[PDB]
Amino acid sequence: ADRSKIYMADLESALHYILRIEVGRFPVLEGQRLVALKKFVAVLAKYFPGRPLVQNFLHSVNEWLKRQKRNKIPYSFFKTALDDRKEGAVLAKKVNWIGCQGSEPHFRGFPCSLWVLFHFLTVQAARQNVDHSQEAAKAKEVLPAIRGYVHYFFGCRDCASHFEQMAAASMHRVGSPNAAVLWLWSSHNRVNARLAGAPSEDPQFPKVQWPPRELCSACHNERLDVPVWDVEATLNFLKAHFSPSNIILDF
Ligand SMILES: Cc1cc2nc3c(=O)[nH]c(=O)nc-3n(C[C@H](O)[C@H](O)[C@H](O)COP(=O)(O)OP(=O)(O)OC[C@H]3O[C@@H](n4cnc5c(N)ncnc54)[C@H](O)[C@@H]3O)c2cc1C
Repeated sequence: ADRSKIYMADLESALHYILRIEVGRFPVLEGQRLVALKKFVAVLAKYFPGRPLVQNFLHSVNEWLKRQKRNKIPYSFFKTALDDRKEGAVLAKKVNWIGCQGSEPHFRGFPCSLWVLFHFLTVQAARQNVDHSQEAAKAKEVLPAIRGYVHYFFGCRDCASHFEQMAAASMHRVGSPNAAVLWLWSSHNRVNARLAGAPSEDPQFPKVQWPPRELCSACHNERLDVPVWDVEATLNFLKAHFSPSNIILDF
């Protein structure tokens, strides 16, 4: 795969994995886990960079949730809605990792696709006009939606505990779409720092403070008495990297 390229197969297997495996770990979707589910889905429908069918599917599922008056939705009930709207023909029946494929089955995979997805949502919401309060409010729900999803659905708790630590510590300081793009970007790099050279690291895919120079030379400053990262150059790299034009459609 290409490190500068994003594969639609990764983003789609992410949606398929989230809907079938992650939400399905809970027999009854209720309370706050349900609220977070609804918020995240609404974010997907609006910002996921999906093709025609995908976006139609997301909107339909999103409309189904909104209509559910029950304050408790058994997964059984939710599974039907996915089936009725045929998430199968829309996404796929099996996960398909490309840029997120690990040197071994237990490496990378979903977690990798979920970060990519989270970053894309942030960028998408920062690459859409938000000068209108109505949508400037929808853009504001991205990071919290992402926080809610991680807490209530993300598989490895080991993983959710470390994100939430960063979240509680400084997410309350993000005051704009680009600010959110950067927060998620640097929070992921903090995680990269913690996991670097760890025994669980994918040998073939060592952690680095991303993006590396080989990927974006203009992103790093040169002087040592100034920030390590040229935030402006980096932000521009992000919007370009996490954009529809950089997505390699799975034809
Ligand atoms: C919220 C969350 C918390 C996690 N916490 C832990 C944990 O505590 N312990 C543990 O073992 N695992 C944790 N994981 C898993 C871990 O972060 C990796 O996903 C995994 O180890 C696979 O790493 P990877 O090298 O394939 O790339 P990943 O880190 O999964 O990166 C996906 C890809 O996104 C890009 N990328 C890299 N850094 C950035 C960045 N800063 N900003 C934007 N894009 C970037 C690259 O193109 C890269 O190939 C967590 C995942 C999430 C989503």
